[PDB]
Amino acid sequence: ALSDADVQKQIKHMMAFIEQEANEKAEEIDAKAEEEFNIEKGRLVQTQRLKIMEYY
Amino acid sequence: TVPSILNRMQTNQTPPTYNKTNKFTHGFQNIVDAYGIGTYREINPAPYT
Repeated sequence: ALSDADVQKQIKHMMAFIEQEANEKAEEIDAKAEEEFNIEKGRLVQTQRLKIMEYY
Repeated sequence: TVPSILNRMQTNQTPPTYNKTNKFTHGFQNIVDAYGIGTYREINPAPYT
């Protein structure tokens, strides 16, 4: 059907589409942020670890 | 999977004129078009010409 309610139904489908795109983008960048925290914190901790091994 | 949509709308632009011309009447339709195409749904002089 092509009523205004059907236009809203298709607009809700497109809202789900934009929600999919935006959620994918946000969680992708946020999970990459978590991995970057992991590796950068690991690199700083690795500097500290190398200091600790030199000392010990 | 999710489909497309075709939408109607309230329109302010003027409709064009179309005639579903056929092989035999094309020349006459052109003859009457030579002096200005008829407005939307006014009587066509082509079938009488």
